[PDB]
Amino acid sequence: TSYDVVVVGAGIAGLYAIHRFRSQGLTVRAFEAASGVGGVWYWNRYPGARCDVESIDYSYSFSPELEQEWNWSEKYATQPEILAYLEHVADRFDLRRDIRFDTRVTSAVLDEEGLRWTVRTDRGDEVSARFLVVAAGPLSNANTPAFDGLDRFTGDIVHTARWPHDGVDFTGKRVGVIGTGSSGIQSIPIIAEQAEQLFVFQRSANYSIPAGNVPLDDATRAEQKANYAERRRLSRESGGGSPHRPHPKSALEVSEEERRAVYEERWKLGGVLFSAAFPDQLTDPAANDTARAFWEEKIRAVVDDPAVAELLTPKDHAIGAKRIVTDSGYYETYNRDNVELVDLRSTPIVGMDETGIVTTGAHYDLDMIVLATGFDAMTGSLDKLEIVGRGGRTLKETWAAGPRTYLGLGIDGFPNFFNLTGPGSPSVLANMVLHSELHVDWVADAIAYLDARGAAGIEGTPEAVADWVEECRNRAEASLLNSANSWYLGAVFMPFLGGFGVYREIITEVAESGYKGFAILEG
Ligand SMILES: Cc1cc2nc3c(=O)[nH]c(=O)nc-3n(C[C@H](O)[C@H](O)[C@H](O)COP(=O)(O)OP(=O)(O)OC[C@H]3O[C@@H](n4cnc5c(N)ncnc54)[C@H](O)[C@@H]3O)c2cc1C
Ligand SMILES: NC(=O)c1ccc[n+]([C@@H]2O[C@H](COP(=O)([O-])OP(=O)(O)OC[C@H]3O[C@@H](n4cnc5c(N)ncnc54)[C@H](OP(=O)(O)O)[C@@H]3O)[C@@H](O)[C@H]2O)c1
Repeated sequence: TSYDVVVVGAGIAGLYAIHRFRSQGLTVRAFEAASGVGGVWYWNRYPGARCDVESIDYSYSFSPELEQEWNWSEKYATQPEILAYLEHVADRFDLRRDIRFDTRVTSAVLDEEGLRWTVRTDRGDEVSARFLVVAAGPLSNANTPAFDGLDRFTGDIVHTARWPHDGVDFTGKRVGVIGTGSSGIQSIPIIAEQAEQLFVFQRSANYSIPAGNVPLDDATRAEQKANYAERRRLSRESGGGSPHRPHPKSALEVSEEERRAVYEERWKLGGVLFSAAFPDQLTDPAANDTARAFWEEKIRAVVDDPAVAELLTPKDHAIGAKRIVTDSGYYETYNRDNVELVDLRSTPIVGMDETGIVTTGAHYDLDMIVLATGFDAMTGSLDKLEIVGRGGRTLKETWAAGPRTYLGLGIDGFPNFFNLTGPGSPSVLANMVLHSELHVDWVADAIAYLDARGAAGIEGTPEAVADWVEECRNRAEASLLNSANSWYLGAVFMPFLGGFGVYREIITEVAESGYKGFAILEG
């Protein structure tokens, strides 16, 4: 019942943690609430679900063989593919033996005299760890919205967060979709291809970009695999964790012609990268207007009915303020005779009856309702953990006025505690396989450092967190990601906004310097 590291979660981050700590000779025990490895990719399995970073980038670089040996089937892999891949990773590196599945971590309590963490689960486990590494991910489910009389609907209610493992037939059914986030936009066209009729109930609209999904050319598949090393070097030094430089010059500084060209070129790349076409695109609100504009045009081009195309246009929001969804023929979907878009602003949902949905305006006879839900606060997962630091102070208490960290990897009161890709670090703002690799590596080096010098622990200092808090406030003030209605907010912008490569530089030079900002503890 005692281990060197206790890891929470078995997705991209957790699985790499197990591998990395073990190679260094640490003993690991990992807990996963799910039944299998894969994290978001295991549980989030609705039709059409895929990543929005190129799969060649969005994958592990730690194992040169895996890199060579694994063939991605398309540009943006779907969840069953990414799932197969991670299960392959777990296969290859014998990871499962140190995971306990179906087990939810409930509390973690610091012993201050010993600098150990007693960790407890909902399955009755009680284990002692030198280091607690939480790798619980940035995305947890948003709540299921209370709909009056949902309990009376006689047909089928399918949740995108809990999709049936053996599929759902929409053939011949009248289907209603509530929600138009990634879950919605990704599944809608698939539902639409086989449903009898599809009604899409829209509260607000969000920006999505055509995936432009091509399967990779054989002759390029080996040519990329030869240039992997140089592709990884670029992404690590980059800003988003991908091998992509933004435009040299500013948005408005370059001619109207030369802007429509770059905007078009980045439109091919898709979604995430499109918000990073011009340097000031997520800084200068006039420059962002030019993007909104380029986007609006493309949508009126593809949607037949202006009334509908107007409804599909996100109204009075900044583009890239919330991450752009990547889709496969989503807007096209609305040109079909069997799909209708319903304006929830015009006629809100007042509840459900036996036969379907009730808006103020009409009733909808439906056989099936798909709740296409969204995602809770960046912290999210961690809120459901009970983490008791020094003084018997709780992490929730400590973060009462917003998250406070040093580099994201330090919090005073919480020695030997490491939260993986969350507040204080680039987080969801960079490729997260690479971000997970960076953080695990950093923790691993820190443990090694301690182990060398004969020291008991590492702990963020009061002084260091406040500076980092200040710093995170300052990188953010400029950004159009710093809206009032932005997901990135606590109570406080949560991610570090300065760029991945820069962030990597910082935490690296911190290690090299003997962990300045942290206290080293003897215990
Ligand atoms: C549709 C979609 C597309 C995406 N595309 C991209 C992309 O292209 N690029 C990118 O960088 N990111 C993308 N993301 C973000 C994605 O959330 C992360 O890339 C990925 O989830 C990070 O892996 P992780 O291990 O850090 O966290 P997760 O995959 O979320 O895994 C965390 C695991 O920890 C477990 N856990 C949490 N709390 C507990 C507890 N108390 N006890 C036990 N287990 C627990 C959870 O069960 C989960 O299995 C996408 C997300 C979605 C939903
Ligand atoms: N690669 C990545 O790292 C990645 C990928 C995707 C997303 N993200 C991040 O995660 C966040 C969430 O993503 P998401 O778009 O899936 O979630 P979301 O924005 O909550 O999308 C869910 C949709 O359901 C709707 N909805 C919610 N409650 C409703 C109700 N009662 N009735 C009708 N409709 C309702 C929402 O509109 P209303 O809110 O107007 O009701 C929204 O259109 C984003 O902010 C983004 O920053 C990151």
